[PDB]
This record gives sequence, structure tokens and C-alpha cells, in this order.
Amino acid sequence: PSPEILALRWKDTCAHYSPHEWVAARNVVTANKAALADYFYECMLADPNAAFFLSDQLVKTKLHASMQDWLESVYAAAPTEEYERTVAFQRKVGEVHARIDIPVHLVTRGACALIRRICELLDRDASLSAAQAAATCRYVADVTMTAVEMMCHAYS
Amino acid sequence: PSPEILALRWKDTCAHYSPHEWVAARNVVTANKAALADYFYECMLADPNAAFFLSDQLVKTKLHASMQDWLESVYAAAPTEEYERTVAFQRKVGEVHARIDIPVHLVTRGACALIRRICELLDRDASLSAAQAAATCRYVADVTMTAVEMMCHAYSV
Amino acid sequence: PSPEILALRWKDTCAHYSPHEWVAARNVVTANKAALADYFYECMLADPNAAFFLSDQLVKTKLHASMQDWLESVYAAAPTEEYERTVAFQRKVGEVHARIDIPVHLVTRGACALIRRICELLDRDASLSAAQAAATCRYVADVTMTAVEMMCHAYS
Amino acid sequence: PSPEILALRWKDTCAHYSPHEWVAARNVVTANKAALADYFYECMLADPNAAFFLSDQLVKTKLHASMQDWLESVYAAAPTEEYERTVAFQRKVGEVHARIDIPVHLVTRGACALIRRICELLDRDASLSAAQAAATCRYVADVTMTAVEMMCHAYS
Amino acid sequence: PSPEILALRWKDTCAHYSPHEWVAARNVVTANKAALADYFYECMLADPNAAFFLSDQLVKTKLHASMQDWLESVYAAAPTEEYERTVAFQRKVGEVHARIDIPVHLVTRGACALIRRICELLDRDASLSAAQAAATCRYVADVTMTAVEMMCHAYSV
Amino acid sequence: PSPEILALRWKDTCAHYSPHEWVAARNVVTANKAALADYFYECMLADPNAAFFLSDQLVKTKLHASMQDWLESVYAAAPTEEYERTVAFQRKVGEVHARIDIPVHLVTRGACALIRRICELLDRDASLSAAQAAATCRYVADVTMTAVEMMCHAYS
Ligand code: HEM
Ligand code: HEM
Ligand code: HEM
Ligand code: HEM
Ligand code: HEM
Ligand code: HEM
Ligand SMILES: [Ca+2]
Ligand SMILES: [Ca+2]
Ligand SMILES: [Ca+2]
Ligand SMILES: [Ca+2]
Ligand SMILES: [Ca+2]
Ligand SMILES: [Ca+2]
Repeated sequence: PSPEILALRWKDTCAHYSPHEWVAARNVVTANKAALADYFYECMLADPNAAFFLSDQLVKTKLHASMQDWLESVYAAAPTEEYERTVAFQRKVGEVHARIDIPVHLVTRGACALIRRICELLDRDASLSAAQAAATCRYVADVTMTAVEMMCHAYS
Repeated sequence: PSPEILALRWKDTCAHYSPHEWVAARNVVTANKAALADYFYECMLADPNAAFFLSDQLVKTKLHASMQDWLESVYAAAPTEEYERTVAFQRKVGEVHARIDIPVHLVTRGACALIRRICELLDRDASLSAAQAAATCRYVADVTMTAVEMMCHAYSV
Repeated sequence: PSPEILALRWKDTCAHYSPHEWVAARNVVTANKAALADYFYECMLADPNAAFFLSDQLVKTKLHASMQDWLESVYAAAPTEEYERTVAFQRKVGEVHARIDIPVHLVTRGACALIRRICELLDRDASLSAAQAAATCRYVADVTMTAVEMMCHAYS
Repeated sequence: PSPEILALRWKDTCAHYSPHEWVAARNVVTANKAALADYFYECMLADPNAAFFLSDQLVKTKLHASMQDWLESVYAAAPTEEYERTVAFQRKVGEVHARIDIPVHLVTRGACALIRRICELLDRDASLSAAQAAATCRYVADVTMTAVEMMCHAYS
Repeated sequence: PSPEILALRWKDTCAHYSPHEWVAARNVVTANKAALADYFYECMLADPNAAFFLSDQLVKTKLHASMQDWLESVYAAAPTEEYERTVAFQRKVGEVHARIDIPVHLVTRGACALIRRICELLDRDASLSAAQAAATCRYVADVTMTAVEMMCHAYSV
Repeated sequence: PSPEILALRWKDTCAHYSPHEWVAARNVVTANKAALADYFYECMLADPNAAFFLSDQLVKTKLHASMQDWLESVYAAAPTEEYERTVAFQRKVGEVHARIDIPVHLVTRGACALIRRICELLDRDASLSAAQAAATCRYVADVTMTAVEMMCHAYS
């Protein structure tokens, strides 16, 4: 629909959680964003179906930086209240993947890898309580899947 | 893309976790599946782009019961070592939604709703330790997204 | 209850009228079949009770067309002398509604909507005489109800 | 499903036509009510399937008269603005047939017989204009079907 | 005509026989009542002056079962010493037929059909002696006709 | 109906039995007809409801003879094949009772008294076998009730 309609959805999704979850998510992600980019592309490059669209060269010189930026954007949206900008960036990214025919199932898997690795990182935070750590993991899955849904509008 | 091939992916994804996460996840899912189906279709019926594809009759007499069996299938797979049947079922399910042109992002949102609600139930289990609940929640996200990935193979062509 | 038996009833019902009524009805129905299905499904979709059994997807991609073919089949039966096939189609259609428990009074109401609209269209026909348009309306209601009766065997 | 609710539907249905159609229909129906019940029960009694639910005693001493009053009630409703009472009577009538399992397709067929005969009688009316007789037939079918729909609520 | 008064007539008519005729009659009737009802309505449905009053629906859903209970009532009366209830029931039944103007001679014919068929069954009982069968047959005619007499009080006015 | 139609009914009713039953019935009745008349009117005269229409005088001078004649007629019909005459006599007798308003229930009781007494007489015949005695009692009830039914046509 409208990027104004989508911005509301994002904000509604994040509004289920307190700013404390937004911040814990955004901190663990900004501290580990390069290692999250590493983990993502080493998963992709190892799948011959996905390494069809990837190369070790294209990762180290472009996608690795693009992925870090994408992580920062996803997790700064609610803290900054920059909902309309992030949803526009998501539709731009989604449009790049549909144009070159990236299988949507591989986009789904990549989101799943990010969710898993962030949540494992949150688990070892120790500076978070158990309930705070659990609420934040649920927010991580929520907001990453929201971002991917925006991206996947380009496939319909 | 053989189901024996895809079955290796389901099994590797589950093998990242101990059977104790498989079982904990399966018990909360199997005990709340009707509640989980309710949550799934009241989300969809709330969004008019997804309401387009649904009727109250269709949900009540078919999809509500089909959602519970889908949940049963996903969470029985690793404990029953029945990866190959489960992947053939997910592939067949995804082929039903692509044939009627259900937008893939709506399937994603549905997945997201299920993962959220199951992890909320896991969070109030009390019989799970903090560490066990968090590992079971990561399994729930992994295995549900793997299942949805198998469904969305039907959207590649 | 054999299809050969019910076809007798269909044939007798239509033999009350001449071929000119069959042809005038079939003509107005074929020139207006999409609009008749439009009117049919806008009535059904606006009543919450009936809208309970319909998704807008089902209407647009399946029923809007199936209704057109149903109308075509009903008004071709007597002119093509295809009585036995038509009644067998009507019975199977009736069975689809009983199987999912479409309330029969909604099926009645829908038949009534088709009759009213077809007869309104027949009244605007300037190429037909007064007495011809009246006999044709009488036939329209007769053949439409006849088809609904066969659909309604499935509910006993 | 309240009688107040269904009366809305009856009122809306009749408001599609003017009082002149209500009165012309009511007039032809009242001058011909015994003959209409004659035609109704001779059709039903000659079909063995329907004759299964009827004794000739029941027809002569009860139903031949009850059918006359049913016709009177249906065509008085809009002219007497008695919508709520009429729909409550229709519902109770419908319940008598469901209780003894009168097949609904026979009820449909009987409605169709009444519509055809009333509209034939309307076509022979020399005191009515062409366009008036056509609008009146359209109303006859509408109000007759409306009554049968209310009878048919009992079958769901 | 009080039912206590009429009850004396039923009881005197039965007292002409021993309880062994009451019991023998009741057992053959109670064991064949569905068969007896069948015989009753295929007679009536065969005569067009009586078919006038009947529909296949009415027989199948109502009168077939009402005929068996009537048979039960008539043959339970003397053994249960419930004369007064039985006469009030017969009076109420006859009032239903006179109200719809069932010709009284048709009721008589129905009685005649029942008495014939029950006495034919009594005749092939084998566990009754010749003398016992004949006494039980005379009771069957007596008690069935007494019952029909109570019914036809409704035709006096 | 027609006395020709009724004569057939009588003959059909008697045709269920062999001439041997007709003859055994007709013999025991002709040998005891005065004692059967006695038993009948001593039952009637003892009921004040029935002795309302009777007197000891009217019995000994008329009805007693009329009753014997009636018994002979009923039991000679099938042996003589005089079906049409007996049914005409039955309607004449029935017409006398309806004209003076004899309660039909007392006519029923009187037939029952005759049936009982004849069957008791047959039981002690000894010149009849058991099966022959049983078939004849069933014929006695059959033909007496047939006669009374004819008589009771006058009440409808
Ligand atoms: C959650 C999943 C994913 C995220 C967040 C993501 C992120 C991004 C971003 C931010 C860009 C840059 C867009 C731009 O500069 O306009 C991009 C481009 C690209 N992505 Fe993705 N991506 C995902 C999944 C995938 C997958 C599964 C593949 C499989 C090969 C893939 C292959 C590529 C390629 C080849 C480009 C370069 C496009 C070009 O240079 O023309 N991505 N991605
Ligand atoms: C992860 C998300 C979903 C899951 C697990 C799921 C599960 C299922 C299952 C198990 C069936 C029955 C398959 C069969 O008939 O063999 C089904 C059918 C169906 N689903 Fe879903 N579904 C999902 C998303 C959706 C969404 C988002 C929509 C609509 C907005 C939708 C609409 C339908 C419809 C209309 C059918 C039936 C098609 C028919 O009966 O012809 N589904 N789904
Ligand atoms: C005049 C009355 C009606 C006519 C002539 C009619 C016509 C038809 C026909 C021809 C089909 C066959 C579709 C197929 O087999 O491919 C169908 C199916 C169906 N109709 Fe109707 N219809 C009537 C009334 C209604 C009403 C009142 C409802 C609901 C309010 C309804 C809902 C449906 C549904 C749910 C299906 C099943 C579609 C599916 O799942 O395949 N119909 N109708
Ligand atoms: C247009 C359709 C029909 C109409 C308007 C209609 C009218 C009526 C009405 C008003 C009554 C009420 C009698 C009362 O309550 O006193 C009634 C009862 C009844 N009707 Fe219909 N009828 C229709 C169809 C049929 C059909 C098709 C049958 C059988 C083939 C049937 C058989 C009966 C029966 C058995 C009763 C019950 C009478 C009783 O035992 O009291 N009707 N009808
Ligand atoms: C000895 C002969 C008969 C017996 C024992 C008998 C018995 C009964 C009984 C027990 C009932 C139900 C009473 C009630 O509803 O409370 C009944 C009703 C009825 N009987 Fe008979 N019956 C006899 C003769 C007949 C005959 C000869 C006819 C028609 C030719 C007839 C027609 C009916 C009808 C139409 C009803 C129902 C009236 C209604 O439902 O409104 N009966 N009978
Ligand atoms: C099976 C039962 C009955 C039979 C066979 C029978 C026989 C007859 C016969 C043959 C006649 C002469 C008719 C004639 O000459 O035209 C007659 C007349 C008469 N019967 Fe009956 N009857 C029966 C029941 C009753 C009952 C219950 C009463 C109750 C009082 C009664 C009172 C009379 C009377 C008073 C007459 C004389 C009519 C007159 O003289 O004007 N009968 N009956
Ligand atoms: Ca922790
Ligand atoms: Ca916990
Ligand atoms: Ca015109
Ligand atoms: Ca005219
Ligand atoms: Ca024996
Ligand atoms: Ca003997």
C-alpha cells in the first residue's frame, strides 16, 4: 500500500515493545554489525543456489557494507521515529532483489540467519535481565520480519 | 529440488538445538494450537489486503483446522525424524498459496505472528529455565522460518 | 431421482412457452451476463450474513465467471434441447452449496435478484412487443425457478 | 434474526415499486384467491412426490383456505404497512413445513406456480396499462419470493 | 358419561375371561404391533374413501406409532386394572376422529381388520392349546369392540 | 358408495374363507337364532341407555322376529350368493336406526354381543375340528362386522 500506511504498521509493530527493547536490540546490533554481515554472507556463499547471485569479491567490496547499513537502518527506525524513511529504503532494497530475481525464499532464510545470530548475541549480554532479554529477542524477530515483509512487497 | 535434499536443510537447522528444545517447543505448540490458529486468522482478517483472500466460512470450516495440523507437522518433524515427509508437505502447502497468488509477504507476516505468539507462551512457561526458554525460542524462530522457506519455493517460478 | 426424470419437468415447464420467449430471454441474458453477475455478487457481498460465505477473491477469480456460465447454461437448455445435461449440472451445483451449508434462503434470494434484473432488462427492450416482453418475463421466472428447484434437491 | 430486521428487507423490497403496483397486485390476487389455491393444490396433488405429504381431506378443509389467507397476507403487507407482523407470520409458516420435512424445493416450486398464475392473470387485465402490468409482474415475483425466503429461514 | 362409569363396562367385559386370556392376547399384540399397524394402514390406504383422510407422511410419522400405543393401551387395561385411564384415552381418541368427521363405519372396518389379524396370529401360536386360543380370540373381539365403542361415544352428538 | 360396490366388498370379505366356514356359521346360527335374539335383547334391555329406545313389549312382538330374520340374511348371503340383496337390506336397517337416532355405539355393542355368543356356540360344536372352528369364528366376526359397517353407512 502507501508508504504512509506502511510506516504506521512498522510503528504499530514496534509499539508492542518498550523503548528499552529497541535500545538493547540497537546496541547489540551496532556493536556486532560487521560480524553479523560476516555470518550472513558466509551462510549465503556456502549455498550454491545462493552463491549463484553472489561472489566473494562482491561481498567484501559492496554487500558487506550495504548489509551493515541495512542493519543500522532497521534498528534505528523506532528509536529515531524515522518510520517513513526506513520503509522507503526497504522498498528500494526489495526492488533491487526482485529486479535481478533473487529467490524470495533465500531472502526469508537470510532474515532468519540474522534473527538467530542477533538473538544468540542478546542471550550472552549479561547486562540484560532474563525478561528484558526475552522481550528484546521477540522484538528482534518482529522488526526484522517487518523489514523483510516490506522488502517482499516487490515480489507481488 | 528433491525433498530428500530439502530434508537435509531442515535437519541441519534443527540439529543446532538439543531435542529438549524440540520437545519444549512441540508441547507449547500442541497445547495452544487452537489458540494459535485463532491468533493467526484474527490478524489476517484485520488487514483488508489479506481479508480479500478470506471468508469467515473458509476460516471456520477449513483453515482453522488446517493451521493446527500445519503447526503439528512443523513441530513433530525433528522429534519424529520425519524430515522428508514434512518438506513434501510444506512444498505442497506453498504450492496451494502460489497457485491462488497469495502475496508472499502476507505469508511472511503470518509466520511472524506465529513466532511472536509461541515465544510469548514460551516466556510464561515457568517450568522452563531462563536459558531453556531462550534456546527454545530461537529454535521456534528457526524451524518456523525454515518451514515458511519451503512453502515459498512455490513462488520462485 | 434420475436426471432423465427431472429433464421431463424442465421440458414441460419450457414447453408452456414458444421458442420466441426462449430466444428473447437467452438474447438479453447473453448480452448482459457480466452485469447480471455484477449485480448478483454486489447484493450478496453487501449483506454481512451472505458475505460470511464469500471472499472477494473467490468472487473475482471464480464465481463471477461461474455465474455467467450458469446463466448461459440455463437459457440455452430449451433452445439447444439439452434438458438432461442441464438438470445434471443444476443438481451438482446445488450439491456444492449444501455441502458448505449455504443457507437455502440466500439461494432463493439470489434467484429472485436474477429474475428481477433480467425482467427489468427485458422491459427496456425496444425491439420486443408488449405481449412478447410479458410472456418472456413469465418464462424467465419459470425457467430460473426451475433451475433453483433442481439446485434445491440437494438440500432435502 | 429479529422480525424487526426482516421487515426492513420486506419494506425495502416493496419500496422498489410504487403503491400502484402493490394495489394492482393485491386486487388481482383477492379477486382470484380461491382459483389460485385451486391451481396450487392441483399441481401439488398430481405429483406423487408432493402428494406424499398431502391428504385430500387436509387440502379441502384446511389448506385450501390457509393458502387464500397466506396470499391475502402477503399482498396486504406493503399497502397496510404491516411489515413486522407479516414477516413473523411467514417465519411461523416456514417452521410448520420444516418441522414435518416438506422438501424445500417443493416450496420453491409452489411459489413459482403462484407467481406464474398471478402474472398470467395480470396479463389479462384490460384495466391496466402495458408498463403498469409489467412493473406489477416484477413486483409480484419480488414480494412472493421475499415471502418464500422468510419461510425458508426455517430450513437453515 | 363418567369414565368411572364406563370403566365398569370395560371391567365387566374383561371379567368374562380369565387373566390367562388377557395375558395371551397382550403378548401376541405387543409382539406384532408394528406388523398390526402395517396391516391396518395398508387396508385403509387401499380403500379410496379412507385414503381421502390419509397421507403417506401422516401415517409414517404419526399414525403408525399411534396405532401401536393404542393397541398397547387396549391390551394393558385389564392386566394393569387401569380401566379408568384406558376409557379416558379411548374417549379422547374417538373425539379426534369425530371432530374431523371420519365416518364411523371406517372405524368399524379398522376394528374388524385388527380383530381378524390378531386372531390369525393367535391361531398359529402353537404354545396355546386349542381351547385357550379360542377363548383368547373371543376376548380379543370383545375387548377391541369395547374400545371402539368408547371411541364412538364421540359420534352421538 | 354404490350397492354394487358394497356387494363386491361383502363377497371379497367372505371369499377369504372357504364355503365350509360359511356353512358352519350358517348352521349354528339357524339352530340357535331365537336364543341369539334372546341374548341380544336381554343385553340391551338391561342397559338403561339402550332400554330408552326399547321395551319388553316391542321385543316380544317385533324386534325378536326382525333380529332372527336379520341373522338368517347375514349368514345366507355368501352361501346363496345373494350379496346385492343383503347389502340393500343392511342399508334399510341402518336407515331405520339413524332415523330414530339409535346411538351408533350401541349398534357396535350389539354386533359384539352376537359375535361373542355365536363364537361361544361354535366352540361347543364338537362336530367341528379345532382349525375349522377357529376359521369359522374369524368369519363370524368378519361377516357380522361387515354387515354392521353397511348398517353404519346411514350415520355418516
Ligand atoms: C534479509 C535479507 C537481505 C538483506 C537485508 C539484503 C540487503 C541488501 C542491500 C541493503 C542491498 C543494496 C541495495 C541498494 O544499494 O540499493 C542489497 C543488494 C544485493 N543483494 Fe541483498 N539482501 C538480502 C538478501 C539477499 C539474498 C538472499 C541474496 C542472494 C544472492 C542477495 C543478493 C544481493 C545482491 C547481488 C545485491 C547487489 C545488487 C546489485 O549490485 O545490483 N541479497 N542487498
Ligand atoms: C505461514 C503462513 C501460512 C500458513 C502456515 C498457512 C497454512 C495453510 C494450510 C495448511 C492450508 C491448507 C493446504 C491444503 O489445502 O492442502 C492453507 C490453505 C489456504 N490458505 Fe493458508 N497459510 C498461511 C498463509 C496464508 C495467508 C496469509 C492467506 C491469505 C491472506 C492464506 C490463505 C489460504 C487459503 C485461501 C487457503 C485455501 C485455498 C483453497 O481452499 O482453495 N494462507 N494454508
Ligand atoms: C441463484 C443462486 C446461485 C447460483 C445460480 C450460484 C451459482 C454457483 C455455481 C455455478 C457455482 C459452481 C462453482 C464451481 O463449481 O466451479 C457456485 C459455487 C459457490 N457459490 Fe454459488 N450460486 C448461488 C447462490 C450462492 C449464494 C447465495 C452463496 C453465498 C452467499 C454462494 C456461494 C458459493 C460458494 C462458496 C461456492 C463454492 C466455490 C468454491 O469453493 O469452489 N452461492 N455457485
Ligand atoms: C409457496 C409455498 C407454500 C405456501 C405459501 C404454503 C402455505 C401454508 C400455510 C399458510 C400453512 C399453515 C396452515 C396452518 O398453520 O393452519 C401450511 C401448512 C401445511 N402445508 Fe403448506 N405451503 C406451501 C408449500 C407446501 C408444500 C409444497 C406442501 C407439500 C407438498 C405443503 C404442505 C403443508 C402441510 C402438510 C401443512 C400442515 C397442515 C397441518 O397439519 O396443520 N405446503 N402451508
Ligand atoms: C379402530 C380404528 C382406529 C383406531 C384405533 C385409530 C387410532 C388413532 C389414534 C390413537 C390416533 C391419535 C390420537 C391423538 O392424536 O390423540 C388417531 C388419529 C388419527 N386417525 Fe385414527 N384410528 C382408527 C381409525 C381411523 C380411520 C378409519 C381413519 C381414516 C380413514 C383415521 C384417521 C386418523 C387421522 C387423520 C388422525 C390424526 C388427526 C390429526 O392428526 O389431526 N383413523 N387414530
Ligand atoms: C347389530 C345390531 C342391530 C341389529 C342387527 C338390529 C336389527 C334390526 C332390524 C332388522 C330392525 C327392523 C328394520 C325394518 O323392519 O326395516 C330393527 C329395528 C329397530 N331397532 Fe335395531 N338392530 C340393532 C341394534 C339396535 C340397537 C342397539 C337398538 C337400541 C335400542 C335398536 C333398536 C331398534 C328399534 C326400536 C327398532 C324398531 C324401529 C321401528 O319400529 O320404527 N337396534 N333393528
Ligand atoms: Ca542472559
Ligand atoms: Ca521463563
Ligand atoms: Ca417495453
Ligand atoms: Ca395486458
Ligand atoms: Ca392353535
Ligand atoms: Ca371345539
